Amino acid sequence: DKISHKIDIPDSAWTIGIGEKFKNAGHPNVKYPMIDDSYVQGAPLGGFGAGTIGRTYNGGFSRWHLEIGKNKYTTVYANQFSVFQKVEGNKDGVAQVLYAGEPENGYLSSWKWDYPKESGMYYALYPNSWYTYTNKDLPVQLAVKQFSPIIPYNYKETSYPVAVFKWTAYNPTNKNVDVSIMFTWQNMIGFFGKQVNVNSGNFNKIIKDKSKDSEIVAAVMGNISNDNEEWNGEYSIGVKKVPGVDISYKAKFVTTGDGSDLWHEFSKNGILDNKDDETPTKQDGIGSAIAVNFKLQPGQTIEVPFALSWDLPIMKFGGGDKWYKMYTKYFGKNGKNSFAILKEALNNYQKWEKMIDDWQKPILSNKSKPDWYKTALFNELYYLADGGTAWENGKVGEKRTNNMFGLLECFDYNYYETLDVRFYGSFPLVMLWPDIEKQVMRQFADTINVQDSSEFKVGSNGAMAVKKVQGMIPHDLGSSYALPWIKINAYDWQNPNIWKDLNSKYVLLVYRDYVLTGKTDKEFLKYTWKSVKTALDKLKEMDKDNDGIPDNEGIPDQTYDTWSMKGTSAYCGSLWLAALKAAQEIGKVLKDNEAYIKYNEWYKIAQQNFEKELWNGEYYNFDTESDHKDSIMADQLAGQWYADILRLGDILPKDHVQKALKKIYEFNVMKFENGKMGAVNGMRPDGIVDESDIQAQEVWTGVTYALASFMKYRGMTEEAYNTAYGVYKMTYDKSGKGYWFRTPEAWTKDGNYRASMYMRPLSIWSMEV
Ligand SMILES: OC[C@H]1O[C@@H](O)[C@H](O)[C@@H](O)[C@@H]1O
Ligand SMILES: [Ca+2]
Repeated sequence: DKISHKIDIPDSAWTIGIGEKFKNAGHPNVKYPMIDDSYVQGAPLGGFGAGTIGRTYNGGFSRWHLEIGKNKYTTVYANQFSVFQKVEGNKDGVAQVLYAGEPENGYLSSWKWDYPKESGMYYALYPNSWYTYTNKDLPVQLAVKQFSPIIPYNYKETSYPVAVFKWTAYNPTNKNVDVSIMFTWQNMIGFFGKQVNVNSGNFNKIIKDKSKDSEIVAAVMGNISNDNEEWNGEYSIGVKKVPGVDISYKAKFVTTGDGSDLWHEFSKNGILDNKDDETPTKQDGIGSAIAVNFKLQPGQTIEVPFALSWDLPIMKFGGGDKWYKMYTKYFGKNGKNSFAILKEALNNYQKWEKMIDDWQKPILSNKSKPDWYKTALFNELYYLADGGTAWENGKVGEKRTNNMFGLLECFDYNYYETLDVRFYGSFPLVMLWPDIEKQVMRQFADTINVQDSSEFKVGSNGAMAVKKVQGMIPHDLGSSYALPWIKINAYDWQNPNIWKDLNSKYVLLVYRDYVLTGKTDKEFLKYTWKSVKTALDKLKEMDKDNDGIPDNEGIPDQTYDTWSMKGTSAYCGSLWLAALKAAQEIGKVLKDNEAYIKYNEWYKIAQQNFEKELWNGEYYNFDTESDHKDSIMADQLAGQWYADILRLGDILPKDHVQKALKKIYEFNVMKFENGKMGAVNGMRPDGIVDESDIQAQEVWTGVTYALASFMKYRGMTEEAYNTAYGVYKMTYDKSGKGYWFRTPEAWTKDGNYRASMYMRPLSIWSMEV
């Protein structure tokens, strides 16, 4: 490996061998079907609301999130980088697809597949990833840095459906070597969203943009139809000329054929035919190829940028609504703009790299933090782009100031912005894209007094319930299978209108969003104040025994949606205390004296009773009425965790909080698989895991990172990092279960998982407050 020295990969990048097999991988531990796309994954490409494309560590473009809200894992074999090298003095050169695998059928059989093992590495530190190619039959060493411009406090480039591939080539040998790098791409119009004739009308064109000191050559892969539909638009690939390289291209090769129409050209001398051909296809799949060729002398380095864009302007949801994606604000809505996007990237990528470096640098340069923590912190952010992210710039056919936003909880439970989960998972948005965060919270504010009297069947017990109750915060803002933003509470396993955490979490999120953006946004507190008051007032009505605290009803009426709570619970009870304290403070800020006084009164009574009912000398009991009410819950003081973040002070005595956290570390962490797998949710005082429900026996990744953040603010530095390290290890390490770029909600002691690609572990960003 002589190429690593010519590029700059941070030491905290996650690493794996190209073609590496992983032997320890986990699988779903539930009885119903659940997504398991394997451990062959990578950092995604694509902006927020753009649709994303997962290119895996083996080099394939395989995890397709271009249909917004859906996860489709299938390698499109035509989409690759390939290399040709010939040493001056040899009769023949060699050509190789940079893909550690081969197609399942006979398409593209002429291409040279099966990039060999032990011949290169993949590295990731989101939004950047890299591949290095160090192969005994390739005298010139190559590396590529690939990324999309995901930039905090930037709502523009961050939305773009674009990726850059910056190649570096170095000749460590003592002979001249001719090198070519080729990007191939299938015209994927019709890959989704087209019910019949899936390739029909697809055609490819070549754009040559020549102006002083710029030449870009690109393929634009579109369809002859000018219809405005979810399925129509354009893909583009292309390259910018640099001194010392020549560009060649092929406009049309057949992807549903043996590939030799292209490969016979490339494998001969690394130079394509430059054949334009706009003839549309009927049944056959088609693709384009863009290549560069250059000669490297001994000791010479060259850098060359390629790019990929996709202009698919319309997203459609299963309930019928069609919306424009956010990037259309910057490039237009007609779906004929892939070249403009590609050009913007090829002309600005150096600036983008520097903007990404500038935001990562404060963390990366802090030598008090271990590298493993940096690996997790940055790579967990993959989910902001990969989570079915929807960001609208108008409804199609619509005759507004704001752009609605939604991140899925996950793909198996296909719900937008699940509030009980975003309480943990939304930290990166508030910290790094706060205008999006405030938009999402205003969306929730607007739902508070919505009433929907239609009924649904509750999944857990079969009872009928009202869809949406006035004054109750919704569980979610809909499903991609239905009508995001329009039809709320798609979730139906339990009835969220009787949950005891949603209304409190809502309030806490509101105050969080004010505090963590500088305590300056009074307008945001003004917009949300009525809903905050309404939310707390409605929750107060659920106090059945006048102790001043809402009663859990002996069923799962909160985020642990199979784990029953009854009476006053540490979890919902502490959230309530904190939410009352937050509402007092908002009342002070907005000079609503009667609100301040009322919530202060409720707080003092509830606080006194919470401590009496639950403090047992060592920790706070799980609740007051359940069969295992004395279980040690990992999340027992969630309200105090948020109070620390919101700077609301002590809601419970410092000494008692410290004792509780120490007990959780001693038990839920250190007595669960020797503290190497996170914090298990429920443990009995005798040190055996609580078996009352599956959720008690799970580690929740986002709960564990949040608990780590809580320990950290409370000075328990070693315990905080040791607690988080188990989640990092399970996710990323060779000794783990292979969950990189698909961090799940939960695992059990055997390492197997529930709900890969989950929002909650974005809570790791709470460790940076
Ligand atoms: O793992 C528990 C989670 O399951 C999901 O199906 C629900 O939508 C969440 O509200 C819940 O917290
Ligand atoms: Ca009560």
